[PDB]
Amino acid sequence: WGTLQTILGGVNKHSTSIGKIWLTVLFIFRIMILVVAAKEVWGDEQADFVCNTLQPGCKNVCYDHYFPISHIRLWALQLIFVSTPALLVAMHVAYRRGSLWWTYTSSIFFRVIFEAAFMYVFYVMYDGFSMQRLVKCNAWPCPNTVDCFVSRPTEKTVFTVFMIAVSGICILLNVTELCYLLIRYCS
Amino acid sequence: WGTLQTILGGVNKHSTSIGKIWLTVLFIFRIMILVVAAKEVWGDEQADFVCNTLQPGCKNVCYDHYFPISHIRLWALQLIFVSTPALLVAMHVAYRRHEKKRKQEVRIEGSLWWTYTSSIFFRVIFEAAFMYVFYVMYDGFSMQRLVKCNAWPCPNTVDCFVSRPTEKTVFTVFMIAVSGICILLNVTELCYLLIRYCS
Repeated sequence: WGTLQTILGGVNKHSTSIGKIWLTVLFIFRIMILVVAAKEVWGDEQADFVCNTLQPGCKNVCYDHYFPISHIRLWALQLIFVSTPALLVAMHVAYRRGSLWWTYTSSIFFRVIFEAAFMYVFYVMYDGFSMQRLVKCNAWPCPNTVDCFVSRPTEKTVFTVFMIAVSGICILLNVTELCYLLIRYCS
Repeated sequence: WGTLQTILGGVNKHSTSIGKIWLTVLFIFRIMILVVAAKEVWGDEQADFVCNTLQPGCKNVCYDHYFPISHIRLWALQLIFVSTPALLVAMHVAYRRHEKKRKQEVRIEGSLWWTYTSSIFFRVIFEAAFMYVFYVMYDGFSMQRLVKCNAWPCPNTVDCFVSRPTEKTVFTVFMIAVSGICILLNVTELCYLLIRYCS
């Protein structure tokens, strides 16, 4: 998109001190990582999924059972969910240019909730942050238990720790922006 | 076997008028057909059993379901079963003849009645039992080109194709027809004896 400078710049103008630091983390360390490096790592997620079996359809059900949602698809959804509250406030500030307190605090509160929900979903669904080389599968029509092997498990572990750590930082930065605002009014 | 002439000749001597006809039909038109022709018709029965499927093990269980006992193996068992009552009596005839000489048309006089009559009666029952098994197990005497199979692990119903069904049908009809002829010949020998003693 050739208008990225305009929309990012528009958010940049209508932002506080920390809010400008938060924007550089979301765009440079999260959007670019998901676009230039991570999206190609997951290219052959199912094509290079190898199962030690002769059963037709066993590979399809086993990959589906262990990867109900791809990692890169989860991060694409999370990025969009933590992007609407910031832009909606930014558009409202532009329209205003009082009531801004109840929107700016709400957007920060919503972003923290969204970021913690996705991180929780990542942990519970994928039983940790480490991808295993071998998955044992016993769903129909696979006979007994079938051994299957994941494509690039180590590459995916490095990029998932990187994304989780950055999201953890975004939680901390949004907490301080609440602490800065909380002491102004109710303290 | 090199002693076939010996045993066939020995059985031939110790037999009645009709019983010698029964020997030719048994050996020429049942044993020779089974050995010379029939056995190699069934040689590739499972090798070219073809099933339209990708499921491992489906071919194994579908062939087993539809051919629990092979036709030629069924005929081999039947031939052995209907040969012993004839050979045992023929051996007993030699012993009876041995006793008289130690003191060539076979005639039944004394205890030979209850052995010969039983041997004829057993061979009729053995042949009918095998003919009944052939009909019941294979739902008739015609092999089908296509069999539909749904035993585990085959998914839903699988189409499978038999090797040389027409040639197998031709030899099945031939073996059953000859077996029925042997039954008719055996019943006549019962009729010949049944009017001598009890009539």
